Amino acid sequence: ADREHMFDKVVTPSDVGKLNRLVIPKQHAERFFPLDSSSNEKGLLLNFEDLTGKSWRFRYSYWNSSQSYVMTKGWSRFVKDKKLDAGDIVSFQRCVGDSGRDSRLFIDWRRRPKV
Repeated sequence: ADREHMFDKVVTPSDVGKLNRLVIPKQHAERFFPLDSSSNEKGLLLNFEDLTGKSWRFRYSYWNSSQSYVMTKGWSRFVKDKKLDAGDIVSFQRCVGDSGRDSRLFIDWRRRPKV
């Protein structure tokens, strides 16, 4: 594995519910991605590869409505496939040395508590 850990997050109840969106904490949104409240509202399309090699297509945007940076599109399908719940972890990595729009990005998760 040649990947740099970017950040993890404890999944909240709203991250797995019918709002079908993941909130990205501000300290990570405002480190690894280029958007802010002035950016075009469509945001950016990002691909995240999981450990099996499947690529998940997410949209990353800033929702002025809730003053939050969020992932949508494939996020809800990822929650449904992995059966995520509040208290689980979601984590993001990138190939070492990658940066910017073309970064090769990865997603992983942990269902908790550990058995």
